[PDB]
Order: sequence, then structure tokens, then C-alpha cells
Amino acid sequence: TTTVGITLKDAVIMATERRVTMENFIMHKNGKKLFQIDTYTGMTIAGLVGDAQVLVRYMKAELELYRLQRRVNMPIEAVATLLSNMLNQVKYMPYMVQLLVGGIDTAPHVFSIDAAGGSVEDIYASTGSGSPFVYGVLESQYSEKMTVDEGVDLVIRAISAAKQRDSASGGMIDVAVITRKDGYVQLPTDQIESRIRKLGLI
Amino acid sequence: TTTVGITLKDAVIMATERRVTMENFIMHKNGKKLFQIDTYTGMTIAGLVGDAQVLVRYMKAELELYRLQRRVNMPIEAVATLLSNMLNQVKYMPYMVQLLVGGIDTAPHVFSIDAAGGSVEDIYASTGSGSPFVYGVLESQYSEKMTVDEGVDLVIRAISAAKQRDSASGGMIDVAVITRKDGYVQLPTDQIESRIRKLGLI
Amino acid sequence: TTTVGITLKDAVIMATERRVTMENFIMHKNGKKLFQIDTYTGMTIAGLVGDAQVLVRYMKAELELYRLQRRVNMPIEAVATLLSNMLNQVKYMPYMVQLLVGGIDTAPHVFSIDAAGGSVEDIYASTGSGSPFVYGVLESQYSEKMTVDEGVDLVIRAISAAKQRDSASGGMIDVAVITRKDGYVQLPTDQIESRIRKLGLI
Amino acid sequence: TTTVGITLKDAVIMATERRVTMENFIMHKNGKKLFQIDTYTGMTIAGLVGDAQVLVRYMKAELELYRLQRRVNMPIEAVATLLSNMLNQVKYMPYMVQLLVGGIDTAPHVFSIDAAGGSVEDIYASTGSGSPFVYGVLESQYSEKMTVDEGVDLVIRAISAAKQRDSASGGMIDVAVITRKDGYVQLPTDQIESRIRKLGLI
Amino acid sequence: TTTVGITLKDAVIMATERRVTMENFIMHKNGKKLFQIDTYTGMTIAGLVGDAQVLVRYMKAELELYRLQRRVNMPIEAVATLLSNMLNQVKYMPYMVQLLVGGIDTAPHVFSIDAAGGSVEDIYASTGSGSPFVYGVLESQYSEKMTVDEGVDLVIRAISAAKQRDSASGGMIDVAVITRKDGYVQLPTDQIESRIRKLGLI
Amino acid sequence: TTTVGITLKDAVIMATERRVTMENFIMHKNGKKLFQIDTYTGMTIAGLVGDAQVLVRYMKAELELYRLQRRVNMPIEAVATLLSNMLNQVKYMPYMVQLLVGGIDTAPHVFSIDAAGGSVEDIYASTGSGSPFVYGVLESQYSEKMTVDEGVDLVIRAISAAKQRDSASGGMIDVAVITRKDGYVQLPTDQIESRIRKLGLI
Amino acid sequence: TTTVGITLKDAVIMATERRVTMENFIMHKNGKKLFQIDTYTGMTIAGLVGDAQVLVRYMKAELELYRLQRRVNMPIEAVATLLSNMLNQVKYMPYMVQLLVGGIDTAPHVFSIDAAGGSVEDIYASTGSGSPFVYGVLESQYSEKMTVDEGVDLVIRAISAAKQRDSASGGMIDVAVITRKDGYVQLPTDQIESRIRKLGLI
Amino acid sequence: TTTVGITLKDAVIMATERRVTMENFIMHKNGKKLFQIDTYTGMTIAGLVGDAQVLVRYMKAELELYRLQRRVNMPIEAVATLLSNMLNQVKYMPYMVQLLVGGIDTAPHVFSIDAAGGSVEDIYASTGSGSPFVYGVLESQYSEKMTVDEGVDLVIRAISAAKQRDSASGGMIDVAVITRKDGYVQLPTDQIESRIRKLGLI
Amino acid sequence: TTTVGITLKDAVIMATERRVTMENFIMHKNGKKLFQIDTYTGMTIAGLVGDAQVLVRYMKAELELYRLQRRVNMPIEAVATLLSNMLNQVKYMPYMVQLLVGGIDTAPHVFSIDAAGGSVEDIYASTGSGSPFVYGVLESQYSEKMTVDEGVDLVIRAISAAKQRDSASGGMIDVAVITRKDGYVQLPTDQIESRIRKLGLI
Amino acid sequence: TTTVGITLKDAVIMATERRVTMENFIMHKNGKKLFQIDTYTGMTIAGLVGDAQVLVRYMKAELELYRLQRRVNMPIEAVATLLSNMLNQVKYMPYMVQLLVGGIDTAPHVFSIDAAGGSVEDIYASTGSGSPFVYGVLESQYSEKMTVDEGVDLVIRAISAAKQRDSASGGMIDVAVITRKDGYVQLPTDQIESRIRKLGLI
Repeated sequence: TTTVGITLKDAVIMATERRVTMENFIMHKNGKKLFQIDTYTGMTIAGLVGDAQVLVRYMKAELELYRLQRRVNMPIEAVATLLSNMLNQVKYMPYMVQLLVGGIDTAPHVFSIDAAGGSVEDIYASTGSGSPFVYGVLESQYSEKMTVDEGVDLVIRAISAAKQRDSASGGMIDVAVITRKDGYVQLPTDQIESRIRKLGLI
Repeated sequence: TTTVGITLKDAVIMATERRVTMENFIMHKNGKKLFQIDTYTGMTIAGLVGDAQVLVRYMKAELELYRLQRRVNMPIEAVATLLSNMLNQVKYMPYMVQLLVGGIDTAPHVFSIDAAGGSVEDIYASTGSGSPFVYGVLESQYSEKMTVDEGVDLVIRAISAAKQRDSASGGMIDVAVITRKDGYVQLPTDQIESRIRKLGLI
Repeated sequence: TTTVGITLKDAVIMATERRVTMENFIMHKNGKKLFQIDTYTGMTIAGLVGDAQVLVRYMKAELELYRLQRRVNMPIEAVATLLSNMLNQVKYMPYMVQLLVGGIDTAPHVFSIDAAGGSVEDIYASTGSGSPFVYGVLESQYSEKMTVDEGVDLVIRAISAAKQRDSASGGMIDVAVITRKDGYVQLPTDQIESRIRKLGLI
Repeated sequence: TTTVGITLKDAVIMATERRVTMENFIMHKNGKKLFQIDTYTGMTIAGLVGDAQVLVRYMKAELELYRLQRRVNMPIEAVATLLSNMLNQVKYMPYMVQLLVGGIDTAPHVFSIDAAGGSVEDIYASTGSGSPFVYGVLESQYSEKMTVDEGVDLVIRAISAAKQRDSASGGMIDVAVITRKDGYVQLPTDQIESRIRKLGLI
Repeated sequence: TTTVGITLKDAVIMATERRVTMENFIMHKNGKKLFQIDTYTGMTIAGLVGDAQVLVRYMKAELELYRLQRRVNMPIEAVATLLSNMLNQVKYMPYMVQLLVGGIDTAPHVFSIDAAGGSVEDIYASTGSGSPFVYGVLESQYSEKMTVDEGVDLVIRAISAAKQRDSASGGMIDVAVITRKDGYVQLPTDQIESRIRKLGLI
Repeated sequence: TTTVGITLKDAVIMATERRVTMENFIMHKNGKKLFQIDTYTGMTIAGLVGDAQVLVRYMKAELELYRLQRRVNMPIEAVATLLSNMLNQVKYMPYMVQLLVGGIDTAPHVFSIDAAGGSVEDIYASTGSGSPFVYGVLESQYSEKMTVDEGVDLVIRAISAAKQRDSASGGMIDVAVITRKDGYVQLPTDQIESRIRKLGLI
Repeated sequence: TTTVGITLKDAVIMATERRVTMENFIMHKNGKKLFQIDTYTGMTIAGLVGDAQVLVRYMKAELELYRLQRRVNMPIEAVATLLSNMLNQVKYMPYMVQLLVGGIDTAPHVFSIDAAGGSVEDIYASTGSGSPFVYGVLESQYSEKMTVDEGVDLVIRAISAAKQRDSASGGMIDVAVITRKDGYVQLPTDQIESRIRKLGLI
Repeated sequence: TTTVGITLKDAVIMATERRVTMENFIMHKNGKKLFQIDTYTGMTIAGLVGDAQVLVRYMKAELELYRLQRRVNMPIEAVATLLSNMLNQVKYMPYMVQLLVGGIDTAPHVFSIDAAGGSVEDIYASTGSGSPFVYGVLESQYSEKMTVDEGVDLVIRAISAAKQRDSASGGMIDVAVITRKDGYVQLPTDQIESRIRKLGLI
Repeated sequence: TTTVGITLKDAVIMATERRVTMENFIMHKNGKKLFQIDTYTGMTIAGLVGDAQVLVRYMKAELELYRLQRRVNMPIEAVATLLSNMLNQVKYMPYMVQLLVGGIDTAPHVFSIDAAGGSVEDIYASTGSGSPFVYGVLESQYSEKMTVDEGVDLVIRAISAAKQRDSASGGMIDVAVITRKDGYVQLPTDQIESRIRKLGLI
Repeated sequence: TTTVGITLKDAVIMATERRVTMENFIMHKNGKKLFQIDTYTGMTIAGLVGDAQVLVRYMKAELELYRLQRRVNMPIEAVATLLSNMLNQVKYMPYMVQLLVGGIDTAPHVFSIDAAGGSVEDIYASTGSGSPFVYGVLESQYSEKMTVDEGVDLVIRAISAAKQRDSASGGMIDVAVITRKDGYVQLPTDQIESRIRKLGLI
């Protein structure tokens, strides 16, 4: 698994691959690891599939109820805090997951949350077995001044590098762009493929 | 054990063999591993027999009650989601099973669900100890454009290959075809045998 | 890893992929797992790389010395027997490998040898983590009456199926054809690629 | 620890950092992990310091004796083979090391050798705990057509990325360039520092 | 991790670095380990991030509620006592943390609290893997007669020494100064950097 | 135990304390941990007393024999290399010690050697349970430009700090100064005490 | 840790040292291990700091409540009995402590209580890792006919001997004298120091 | 077991008790633990009886042979060194003993040697389970200026204190006095008893 | 520990020693192990001190309440039965004790009760580590026709023999005599000492 | 098993019972555990039967050879010493036995030797599971002034007491009397039975 989230001037970009290992072989080449959980909030999952899917359902319900009861979206930091409390409360019987939460309330934000409820904000982050390869790409090429279009190309290149070296990763790359003006926009695969050819990644 | 489920244009085909190992020998050559759980929904089971049979009874009751209370059949994705919640809720005291759910609501669907509640949709899937042999056949011969008749021959060939190489599998092959026009139809054994001769599988 | 060897009328075809996992990631995408060890004899290796490479060097030396001392090539069955003795002699401190030996002396032969020195002749065989997917393809499509050209296409399709489902396998496919008339011939990659396009495997 | 070796048109570039952890803290910030072992041959070490230093002394003696007895340098592949035999011979009482051997005999070569004697040639390779970050940089930026000057900048950037993310790595970067025309040349630190400023790595 | 707290005539100085290890690599270089929990009270955390962040939230709520219900701030010793009771109550299912609490009620105070609820007042203290290096600096250079400005330079030098020798520590140094006249004041990074240059620490 | 060795312009300074724990209490307050092993070479020991004392006897004999057979003293680097070979040869049945070797051949040198034979040269080093406290003092106060008199005061202060914080250390401090002009000179305790009063260490 | 309690004609003398080991080093040189828990009752603690401090708070509350409800102080034997019941009630989830209780109701008393609730009265007793050294001093020098002044000198000498031989003990000695005429009197440190000089203990 | 050895101006005094536990009860109340091994050399033993008795026989033979071959007694330090080498040579298959060696060559000496061959000279020392009680007595009462008669009374008092508190010790006290003028003199029991009455030890 | 109880014509004699081992040394030489629990009933304890003391308090309360509610003393057999039920009820979380109950209701009785609640009446019995030595004395010398005075001498001799051979036993012997005419009578120590001299036991 | 040996004025008396447990039941009621190994020397055995019988054969051969080569019997202390060396030499692969050696050379002697070669002389001793009961009898009734006839009655009574309480012991009692005047004399069973009736032991 390889997931990544980066922050730009007024946008958040999140991306994953799609390979789901089960029964110690490549059973599903087209899984889903990136989810929209609020109007301007997204989430990526790594680890046990069953635990992660349950958490996604819980977060969608809680955020929706919050927005109805309080007339505003839950702030991104509060989303991370709520997740941190739930995970820590069962730390000795834990959800074995690693999560990324990203979105926009008044500024872009990306949060990394571990199985024990530790939550840390960062300018960019990556999870899964392919993450170390991603950090190498991000360390040498990431820039805060990048445009949205440059950022999308960057995450695509980072995940492509991970797929070449981490056997647990593979499949088509999914990308989401979150802005206040346009909201949560899932990039259609046709542009993802077009960028892949343009970047020379075959 | 070998079970398989594939999706075609407007149909779902599911199939299993019948050998049930108990007390570390071939006690029952004529078990049942494929069940109809709703009007247009089917289920295959692999793993612990006792756990699987209990799950089959639970699913039949829940789906029947759902259809009475809401006047429509439960959608296939909701069937998988309900199963995922139940399995994950006891993940540390689990049902040691691997399940396939297939059916038609407005399009054909096949879902694979593991013991921890991980649920993934796929165009085709296979479970049990004979599954790797099945995936080899499906990878080289499956086509989305196949007719129903071609698909039935394909799953029969795939399971026959598994029976030649997986000692835990054996016995007569059961096949079910699910369509909106005809519903859940269990193919009579006479046609299964006739196809086996026609395909040269003795 | 995926290796395969099949026997035809008067030929032996052997093939592998090239991915070598080390330090729990895909360090080398272009390894070598298929070796010529005599004029009409070939060998494939699976398991610990270091153990396998040592065994390859030992076999090349022994076979070469045998042919010089006795003026004829060692028969294929004797090659398997020699390997069986060496592996069994250290069965409690073993080479953790699985081997395939194939060649022609007066008829084609393929032998499978395990870490404990068990040696069994077969019409075809496959080793490595991708082998179960290969057996599915071979069970449904192999025929003793195939021409050499048909056999090469068959092993290519079988390995391609394994690469789609076994994360430990990958890379370009190497193929060798052994006949009495032409000897040990390593197919150039240009024909391998050409066949891959012709078979629709991209 | 982070070591790297890459091959270019007619050159080999090898590089390491210098941090040596001992007694579970940063005791030595200025260790040595890159060694010249022959006229046109270099070696990098990762793992247990004591085991690695012993191996370096053995290789220097063997290569020197070889060149005196046979009037030519040992070929790079033979260097890797000799190492593979020694490591495998004690595989159950092993040197816990990971090694890179690079040099020029008639073409550039880089070999990766593990603790069990597995030896694989590659166009580039990296060892140590910082290696996954290096592979990310190399996957996205390496090109076979690079000049020597471009290659030196590449390995410097790759190691700098590893130092930002792997706590076991640190210190000044050492770089060696091997060519037939100039032999084994250890780049003076003054140029290494100058390149670091020029590349914007502070 | 490296945290430190010292007491002067009428002031408390607390300081940490920012490196947060997660997934056994340097994932976050800019974490937060120093928190204001009351008007004149501060807290530093070492150990499991998730456990520590939960404890910080609990302490902020309890102290705020205390001050509202009793019209005065909780005394520093009572803050330590409350923490000691909570940690000891779950000593067999513990928060795996080491904490420092410092502040002013009528005199400066620094308290060290372990995972089992042991609480001891001290003139200065340090926690985390870099703490032994800090104690060496404090033992040779600390003086009770130091001015606030001298104390800030001292803690900066102590943490800088730890960063040179403890790989688990790193990043920018955060410093807080607590006095009755000025309250809890977080030193801006610009002065921290300026002092670092002035002290010759690059 | 606390031992330390530092290098200056043309001198080496080595120092230890004297507490020897045996039978889990402070049995001997006046042990010996610093030894002269050659005309211009010294050695400090930490770890198992019996193993260390045997090693000291071996080194004295080997160095003495070397100097008689070759008419010159063994170079310091060769002393470290000889030790490294002996320790590594029994790495699986090891001397559980940590050693420091220092001396002058044509320049001052200090070497740190671990139980597995890893040997690293450094400008200064410290061993034993009190070493982390020493590194804090050295990191903040050591300077290469110090005179011999300044260096002696520095090591005395460093060891005094360790004695305040490491219960395994204690007793009177022994100091040796090695120069080419004066040779190995053990400072009399009267000057050590006088410096301790002058430095305000009581 | 070293604590001691002795009985004289009409007085009880209790004394401890102050060293508190935490994180396996001498973190706090000035801890508190001797507490007044009633008008004429004292308590010393050894073992886990957190467990001991909780017990001290419980005993202060219970004794205070007892004296208010029944108009008289709890007798010393009843104090020991109450402690014995509480410790034994959780014997399988125990407070890992060793306690001494001393005081005057109508005669002097000293009680020793272990972690399992065993309570035994004695003329004198000692706890902690330094206790065996104390018993040697008491066995050879204690006399029931000693004056209070002689007894204070005796406990000071006993603890000083323990500090010379038990590394877990250290720091300034605290002494309390309990009589009916004067109550619980904590000796000021100035007299403790003066006695230490007078007894020749430096 | 309790053994002790002390040094005076020109004498060595050694003493033990006599209780030998075997089969987990007091089988022999009159064992022997103090032995003369040379003209002016004595030895005490603690630990496994069988191992200790074998060592005593070895030392008597070696010292006797040494004195015959070299015409002088082995120096006490050489006696300790010889013992240290023998014990360390079998450190992983060890004699489980603790030894004291004392005697006069040109000055009095006492050496303590552990099971791993660690040897340390001291002014006084004590071994066995009763040793901590002995150290308490020695710390408070030993003086270098004592006469021989005072020293004998001191060791008798120290061992008597151990017998009151260590259940593994008991029986009559044996005492030996070693001087150059009088040699090795075993005090007759009649004086030992007489001193015991005179000292008030019943 | 050594306890004993014997029955005579119309009397019960019970006796113990007083040594209480704690912290693996002889901490208390004057413990109490024999208790009166009713007008004509006594009890001895062996094993864990804390468990035994709690049991003694429970038995005193229950017997006292029984006698008040039913106007007669609880019969000795009922005392044993009540104890048996309480111990067995927690057999898997047990009081680790061995008990003796003796007394007179209409005839003398002695009962032995183990940790699991097994209760057996006997003419005489002994518990503790010194018990086997006691049984040897009782087997050869006990007689049912002995007078009370003879019985007291017998138990004194039996316990004295145990003290000579069991290191866990020691101290002054306590003796109680129970008759209907005189009730529970604790023999004063002056007669115990007088008998000890008269019997030649020093 | 129960064996015993006692010393009188000019005689040694040894005695055993005869029960040999094998296969966890009373297979042989009439074993032999007392052996004459020299003219005036006897031996008793406890522990593993096979180990003990081998040792008896070795001792008979060695003593016989000694007496032939040196014209005198081996002294009893030398017999014990020889045994001690043999047992200790295999202490880590030991004879699991406990032995008693008794005899007359110029005075009576009894030696006790354990499995590790520990050898201690005593006036009397006892081995086996029944030994603690024997020590109780001997402690209360043994006297050095007893005649031979009194001693024989004493050992008979001691063993009879052990047989009443140790289930591992039983059968007829064998007794041997060793004197210089009469040599090794095995008492005929008829007198043993006669004494048993006379002593009232049925």
C-alpha cells in the first residue's frame, strides 16, 4: 500500500494506489483506499482492510451528524482529534491502521494518525509499505510554491517510484484535489493516464 | 475447498466442489458450500464448517426480515457491508471463514469478504485452498464479453483444474446462475455432467 | 519467483521471470534464475539466492569434469540423482532451495528436486511462489502434441498469469529451448517481446 | 547507515555517510564505510562494524595476492563470487553484513551481496537503513546517459534525502569515482561541500 | 526526544526539540512536545505520542475546570499530585510516558513524574533519550544564581549537545519562560536562532 | 564505570574512576581501570572485570614482544587492529568489554573498540555507564586548541559530573598524560585533589 | 534506599537517606522517604515511589478521620493492622513496597510491614537495599539503655555505613525523634551535619 | 556462609564460620572453609562445596611445585593472578565460587576473586551470604591502626553479627593470623571461645 | 518455621519457635505463630505471614460471634470444617498456609488443615520446614500415656532438634497447654527456660 | 531410601533399608544399598540405582588395586577424596547420587559426599528421602559414649521411624559394624529381627 497527502498554498492533494493483498497473494488489483468523509475533507487508509473500512463508515456518520447539529463543518484539527481519542481508547485492543486526514477549513491541513492515537500535523506525509520511497521523492522535489498542477504531477511520480520497488503496491493511481472554490474533486482516470504518459512513466 | 464467482454482462455465476474434510480424512464426499440467501443473491463458504453454517443461517434470516420490513431486496453492496460489520465486531474472537457474495440488484456484483471483515468488490474471485489454481485459469481465459454458456464452461474448467492439484478439493461441481429475468437457478447435475464430457474432462 | 519446465516430443522448454527480492523490497528487477549447466542440460532455481548460486557453480564443475573423464555427457537422471545425494547429505543443515533440471540425453526429461533431496520426474513442473498460478494454466492448456512454437507461447502465458497475481514475481521473461539438433538455445528478448505483443499480453 | 553505488557509461560512483551507532547512541560521527580494495575496485559496508572491518581486511589481502600471482587484477564478477563463497560457507554462523562491490575491468560493474552469499549485479544499488529513501530518489531521477558530474550530484542528493529521514544516518558524505583513465579517486571534501551548497542542500 | 526544565530565582524555563519518530523513521521533523496547561503552568511529554497527547487534553480540561470552580489556579504541587493519582490508578495498564510539570504559584517549581505515578520535585530535570547528555551539561554549568537570560542560553546549549549524540532527537528548539510578572511566554523562534548563532552552535 | 580519552595538539589524556561493583554491591572502592600497555600507549577497560584483566595481560605481552622483535613500538592503529582481530575471532563467545586505546606514534590517537571487534578512531571518546554524562560535558566544553593543563581539568570535570548521576561510578579519579617528550606519566593523586578543590568540586 | 527505625526507653527514632533512582540513573538526589502521618506516628517507605506516595496519602487521610471520629489517636498497632489489611487485600495485584511504622501511644513501637501485609513488631528494623549493612551496625552497637542523643548518633552511623556500600543509597540523612513530651520533631539539617563532623564521618 | 579477611600493619587475619548446607537443610554443622595453601598464604571459599574443594587441592599443588622449582614462595599477587587465569579460562563452564586470598610476601595483602576471574586487592573483604552484615560492622569499626589482638576481636564480632541475621551461616568461628615472624597460625578454639565470652557474645 | 500439636489424656499441647524470615534474611527473631482463638481452642500458622495473620483475625471474629449467637463454644471439628470451607472456596487463588487447630470440647482434638482445605484429625501433627525432624522425635518417643509435664518436655525436645537442623527455624520456644479445668494457659518463658536447662539443651 | 552412618569410640555402624522404587511403584522389596568396598571400609548409596551400582564397582576395583600396589589399605579420607575428584570431574554430566563412606584406618570416620563432589566428614550422617526423620532421632538420642550394642539399637530405631513416615523407604534393615579387631561384619538378619522385637518395634 502507498498513500500520500501534501499541502499547497490553498489546496490539499491526496493520492493512493489500488492493490489489496489478501490470502497472501494479489487477490484484488482494484481496491479503494481514498475516501471523501466531508465536504472539504478526505481520508486515506493503510493496514488491516476490515479495521480501516469500519473506521471510514464511523467517520462519515460522525462528521455528517456534527455538520447537521452545529451548522458548520468539523474543523480538520477536530477531525484528527476525534480520531485520536477513538483509537487511543482501545489502544490495547487496537485498530491496526495508519491514517491520513486532509482538508480545508480556513487553511489547508494534513494530519497523520497512528494506531495508538498519536496525531501530528505536517506539510506532507505518506503511509504504507511504499512510503519510504515516497519520502525520498518528496524530500528532493517537493516545494511549497508549487501550483496545483505541479503538485498532482509530483504525487503521481512519487507513487510510481513506490510501485517500482514495493511489491505490496500496484494498480492505477487515484488522486483527489481539495480546494475551497471547487470542493472535493476526484480526478478522472483519463487525466491521470494522460499525465502518466506526459511524465514519461509509460 | 474451491469456490469461484464471476460477473458477466447481466449475470453472476457461482460454483463450488463438494469435498468436506473432517477428522483429517475425507469423511463427506458430498457436502454443500453454495447457498441461495435471497431472491437474487448467492453465497459460498470456505473455512471452518461450523462457523460457515451458522453465518449462512444468520444471513438468510436477516435478508428475509429486511425484505419484509422495507418491501425491497437488500442491495448486494449492503449485504457485503452487513457481513463486514458482523465479522469485524468479533475480529479478536473471529469466524474463521472466507466468503463470496454475488447477486444482481441493478447490475451484477461479486464481493469477497475475509475473516476480519475486509470487503472488496471484484469482477471475479475465488476462495479455498484450490483458489490459486483457479486464478491461473481465470487470468488466461476469462473475458468480460463471454456469454452465460461460455462462463459456465469456464468455471467448470477452472474448478476441474483445482481438483487435479488441491487434495482438499473434490467431488461433483455445483453451479448457480443468477439473472434478473430468471432469478437464482441451480443448474441440474445432468447438464453439469454433460458439459464435463463435452469439454473433454472425462 | 516463478520458474517452469515442460517436455514436448523432442524438446525441453524452461522459463523464469527476473525479480529478486532482497531486504524485503524489490532491490533487483533483472536477476538471473535460469542457467545452462551442460551441453544439453538446464537448471532453474528458487529459494535462497546465495544457496542457489553456490549450487549452480557446483553443478557446472561436476558435469564438466564428468564429461571430460567419461567422454559423454552425464544423463539427465544421473544429474538429478547427484543433486539428490548432495542435498540429502545435509538435510538437517540444508540448502533451502527448490530446483528444476531439464535436458535431453536420448529423450527429453524434466526433474523436480526439493531441499531434502526428493527427486521426481514429470512431464511438466513449476516452482516458486507463482507456481500454483502456473499449474492452473498448464492443467487447462498443456498438450503433449504441441509444437515447440506452441510450447513457448504456453510457458509465456503461464508466467504472465503468475506475474499478475504473485507479488514476489516480475520482470522480463527468459526462455530456453533445448533440442538435440540445436542444443541449448536462449531465446533473444526481441522474440520474447514480439510474442508477448502477439499474444495480447501488452 | 546509507551507502550507494551507481554505474555510468565508463565510470562507477560510490558514496556513503559517516555516522556509526554504538552502545545505542551516536558515539562516532566520523566513521569510514567506503574502502578501496583494488586498483579499480571499491567496497561499501553496512551492518555489524566488527564483521565488516574484518571482511575488508580479508578482501584487501586476497585481491593483492591474486594480482601478484596472476599479473592482472581480479575481475569484478570474480570479486563478488569470492565474497559469495566465503559468506555462504558460514551461512549458519554468518557475517551479519550487507555489501556493495563496484569497479571497472572492461566495463563498469556494481554488485550487491547479502549475508547468505547471494550476489546480484545491478545498474545501481543501495544498502543500510537509509536505502529505501535512496531508491525513491534514484527511481525518479537516475538516467544511464548522465555524465560523471551529474552522477556525483545525484548520489549526493540521494544520501542527503536519507539523512533527513533515517536517524541511523548522518555526517559528511564521502564519494569515490572509479574510471579506467584516472583509477580510484576519492573526491576531496572541499568539492563535496561546494556541491552541497550549489545544490541548495545547505 | 529531549525535554528539560530548570528553576531560577523567580522563573521556570522549559525547552524541547521537535523530532517525532514514527514507523521507525524520521516521519515528522516538526512535532510539538511543550504545552501550556494553565496560566502559569507548563508541561513537557516524552514516550508514546498518543498516550501523551491524551494526557495533555485531560490536564487542560481539569485545570481549567478547577480554576473556574475555585477562583484560583491549581498549585503546581497539586497539579503533580493529580497526575500521580491518575497514572498510578492504571499502573498495570499504564500510560507509557515520562512527564515534566513546571510553573509558579508563590515560588517556581519543577516536578518529574514517571509512568507509575512517582512524583518528585527537583531544581532541574530532563526526560527522553537525550536526557543523560543534558544532565552532564547541567551538572557542570547550572547555577542557581543565573539570570533568566543565562538560563535560556544554558538549556539551549544542553539540548544542542543532546542533538549531537542522541539520534532520536532533532529539529528546532522550543523554549518557554514562566514568570509571575509576564506569565507563560513562548520565545519566538527568531530569538532562539539568534542565540544559537551567538553561542557558536551554528 | 566511567572512562574517557581525549586528544590534544601533541598529547593524549586518559582518565577513569575507581568503583568496582561485585556481588551487586560496592565491594571495592579502589579498583584499577587504566593501564599503561606500551612506552607511549595506554588502555582503559569497561565491562566484565575478569575478561578485561585477561585482555590487559595479553596486550602487555604482545606489545612487548612486538617491540623486541621489530625494534620499534607498535603503531597505535596497529594496536587497535590487533585487538579488533582477537575480539572478532570469538564474537559468538565474546569478551564482554568496551575498550579505549590511546597513545602517540607520530601524532596523538584515541581508538574505541567494542566487544565484536569494531574499531573507530575519534578525537575523544568515553565508555562505561557514566559515559553519556561525559559526552554532554565534552560536547559543550571540549576544544581542540586546549592546552594540556586545560584538558586535564576538562576530563576531571566530566568524570565528576558522571559520578553525581551514575551510581555505578565513584571513587578517586586517576589521570594519565601521554606525550612524546615525557612519555606515559601518571598524575599523582595530590595534584588531582588540588585541581578538584581549585575547580570548586569539593 | 536505606531506612531505619529504633525504639528507646520512651522514644522512637526514624531516619532515611534521600537518593531516588529513576530511569536507571541518579535523577533526584534530594527525595523524601520519611513522613509524619499522625501526631505521634511516623512512616518510612521503600520500593516503588508511586505506590509508596499513594499509600502515604491514604494513611494521612485515614488516621486524621479516625482521630476526628473517635477523639483519640489510632494506636500504633492498629495503624500497622490497618496497613496489613489493605496490602493483603490486593496481594495478587500488590503495592510493591516495604514499610516501617513507628510511634508512641503508651509505649514506643516500631512495626515492619511487607508487600503481602505481613506485620511484625520489633525493637529495631531497617528496609531498602542498604538495610543489611545497617543490621550489621545495629547488631554490634545497639543497646536498649541508650539515651536519645546516643540513638541519633547510632542511626546516623548506620546509614553512613550503608551509603558507603549500597550504590542505590545516598544524599543527606533525615532524622525524626518521636516522644510524648515533645511530639514528632524533625531534626534540622544543621544538627545532622554537626553530628556528622563530630562522629568523624566527614 | 560468612568469610572475612583484613589487613593490618604487618599481619593478615582471616576467619570463617562452619555451617555447610546440603540437601536444603543443615546437614553438617562443622565444615571447613579456611585453608592454608602456602607458608604465608591462606584461602577462604564460598559457593559450591565440590568446586571449592577441588580448587583448594589445585592451589596447594601448584604453590608447592612453584616453591620447589623457584626456591621462593609465590608472591600473593601472583597467587591471585594464577587463580584469575584458571577461572576465566572456563568462564562459560565456571567454578561457581567466590574466593579470598590473603598472605604476606613483603607486605600484607588480601585479594578478592570472583567466578569469572575478576581479581581486586583490598584492605579488607568479605564473601558469602553473610557478607553484607560483615561490611556494616567493618565500615563503622575497622581501623588500619588496630593491633593484631584488636583485629581478631573485630572479625569475631563481625561474623557473630552475620550469624544472627544470615540463616545460611552458623557454627564455631575459625580464625587464622598470618605474620612473617610467626607464619600461618590457626588460633586454637579455646582462645576463640574465651574472646567470645569477654566480648559479651555469650 | 516449626509448629507442633499433640493430644494427651485430657489435654492438648501446642508449641512453636519464633523466627520470621523476610526479605531472604533473619529480619525478626521474635515473631508470633501460636494464637488463642477461643476459650479452649488454639491455632498455629506456617507459610505466608500476611495470609496467616489475616486468617487468624477472621477465625477470632467468627468463633466469638458463634459463641455469642449460640451460647456455646464452637466444637473443634466444626472449627476445622469452617476453615476447610473457606480455604477450598478460593483453592485456585489460595491462602498459601498450613494450619494446626487444637482444643477441647468433650475430648482433646488436633486437626491439620492444608492450603486446599483438606482437614484430617490426628493424635499429633507438625507443620513448617522443621516438621520432618519433629516427626522423627515424636515417632520414637511419643506415648499416649504421658502426663502433661512429660508432654511439655517432649514438644520442647522435638522443636529443639528441628532448630539444630532447619535454618528457617529459631528463637525462643512458646508453649500452650489447654485443659478443661484450667483453660488456655500460655506457659511463661521462665519455666520454658528452666525445662531447657533441666533437659540438657543448654 | 534411608541410609545412616555413625561413629563411636572405636567403631563405625552403617545401616540401610531395602525398598527400590522403579517404574513408579514398589517393584523390588529386597534391594541392596550397603556394600563393603575394602577390608575396613563400607559404602551406602542413594539416588539413581544405575549410577550408584556403577560407582560401587569402580570403587571396589580402585581400592583393591591401591592395596595391592602400595601394600596398605587406602585411608578413609583418601577414599572420600578420590570419590570427590571423580564426581566433580563430570559435575555438568553428573552421577545423580548421594553417598556415605565409613571405615577405620587409625580412627573411625564417616564421610558424606554429594553429586558435585562436595565431601564433608561428620560424626554421623544420613541420606535418602527418609534422612530428615533420622536426623530428628539422632539429634535427641545420639551420644558419643554409646557402646556398639547401644549404637546398633539407635540406628535401628532411627530407620524404623523413617519407614513409618517416608513412603519411599521400607523392607528389612541391614546393619554393618566395622572395627579393627573384627573387621567388616554384616549383622545376620536373625539378630536384627530379635532386636526389633526387643525394642518394641514389632
